Amino acid sequence: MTRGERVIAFIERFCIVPIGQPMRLDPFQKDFILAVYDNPAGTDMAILSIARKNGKTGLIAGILLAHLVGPEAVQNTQIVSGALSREQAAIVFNLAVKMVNLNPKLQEIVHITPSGKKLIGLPCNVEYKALSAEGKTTHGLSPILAILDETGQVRGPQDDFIDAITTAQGAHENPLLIVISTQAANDADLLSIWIDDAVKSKDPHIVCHVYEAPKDADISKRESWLAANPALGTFRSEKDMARQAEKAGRMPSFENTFRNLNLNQRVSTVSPFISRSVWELCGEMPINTPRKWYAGLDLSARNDLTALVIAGEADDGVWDVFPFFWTPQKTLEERTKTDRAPYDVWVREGLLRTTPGASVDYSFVVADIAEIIGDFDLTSMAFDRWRIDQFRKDADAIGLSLPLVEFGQGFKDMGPAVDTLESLMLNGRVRHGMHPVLTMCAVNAVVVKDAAGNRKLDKSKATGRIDGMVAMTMSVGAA
Ligand SMILES: [Br-]
Ligand SMILES: [Br-]
Ligand SMILES: [Br-]
Ligand SMILES: [Br-]
Ligand SMILES: [Br-]
Ligand SMILES: [Br-]
Ligand SMILES: [Br-]
Ligand SMILES: [Br-]
Ligand SMILES: [Br-]
Ligand SMILES: [Br-]
Ligand SMILES: [Br-]
Ligand SMILES: [Br-]
Ligand SMILES: [Br-]
Ligand SMILES: [Br-]
Ligand SMILES: [Br-]
Ligand SMILES: [Br-]
Ligand SMILES: [Br-]
Repeated sequence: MTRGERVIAFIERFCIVPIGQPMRLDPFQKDFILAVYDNPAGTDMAILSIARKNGKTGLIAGILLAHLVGPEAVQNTQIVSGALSREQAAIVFNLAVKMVNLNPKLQEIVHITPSGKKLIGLPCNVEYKALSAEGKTTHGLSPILAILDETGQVRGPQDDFIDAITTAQGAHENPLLIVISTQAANDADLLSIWIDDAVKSKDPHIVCHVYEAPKDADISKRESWLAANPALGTFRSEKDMARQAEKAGRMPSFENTFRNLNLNQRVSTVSPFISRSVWELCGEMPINTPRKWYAGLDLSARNDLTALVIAGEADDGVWDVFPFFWTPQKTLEERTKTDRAPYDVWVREGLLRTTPGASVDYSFVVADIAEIIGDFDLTSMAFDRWRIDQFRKDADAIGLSLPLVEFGQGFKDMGPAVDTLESLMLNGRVRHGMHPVLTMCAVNAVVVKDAAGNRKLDKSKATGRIDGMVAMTMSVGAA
């Protein structure tokens, strides 16, 4: 009998639905459990993505209890569930408590703490805590198992709460992270990045079962509903799906909610930024003649590739673009191989610049910029709105005054700048001199478009670096 088959057996033997009947897992739930636990390579992370109301809470509770007192229970450990809100943490906790108190065989080996959200599986001394990003940071945190609940609600590419849990698991040799969530609405959101990385890499240590209706599928058809709702008829009401599908049809402002929540689709779109052929048509060398010069600086990727772009409109219609790049010296040989880009050759050829260490040293970047801006009277320099004072202080510290203007890295501020840049490329109004590094960034660039029509470049969607294009977008955007 397999490890996964034991979890299933445990859930179906000891877990009772709250009403009355013993829990019977659907094939999609079983197949997910089998894939996680009977992975011969070992599973580090497991993602199951399904539409709303397909039995998430029950499955989370079942798996927790298998680890609390069932066949996965191991001595003196902690297990956690993590959600964004108190409410969500209570829902999972309350369902687990009800399961514990509906079966005397579970009831008789679990102690519940009279404050907080904490269960102890007594036989193996397993502590279970229900956590949320809302409310107090708990002191003792070191989970061998963490189930993240509805992580698709995270809007950034990062979240402090998720990272705290992730970091805490790092104390153990081979911990398990399980994510059960409806997809994020946007391709740039944390869960979308996790799913995409798993799907593109086919990493043997990652399981990723995603149930979604295809993009072009008819929202009123049952086969579209089944594709996103694998529990259609058992846990998920088909009557309710039919009502929500009709509402989506009659209310266009509800369609995106229906698509995300009930068809498990992302509502954003993704495409390449530019073809090499179109890019190459703007590759005549740039000139430096007096004008309003605008700068865009992207230092964000401190371990990979930093970029400054100075650009400005000539007396003809055309924009001349001068890019400068910084990269860490220690990790140059490693990254050349990792990224499959000739960074070594470019540094040697004076087209890429280094900073000592594994990180990009701000001190060395501002020193070069001072030499660079000797040839440019800048009107503005666009920079991350959240890190502008820290860079302004470090620039001022070396005697270098820069006309810094705040520039958002999200969809609202990038949207118009991407549209402007695209429009200039399309009518041949750029001279970039086929700079190899910028060209690499252009060709790697992917653009995510949100539901409101705002476009931005995505470093996670792209294979290889794109940081020159972010700086070029900001540079254009600053006018
Ligand atoms: Br089975
Ligand atoms: Br819902
Ligand atoms: Br749900
Ligand atoms: Br066992
Ligand atoms: Br355990
Ligand atoms: Br509840
Ligand atoms: Br909580
Ligand atoms: Br916490
Ligand atoms: Br939820
Ligand atoms: Br990959
Ligand atoms: Br339902
Ligand atoms: Br798409
Ligand atoms: Br200046
Ligand atoms: Br200045
Ligand atoms: Br923004
Ligand atoms: Br334009
Ligand atoms: Br969106």
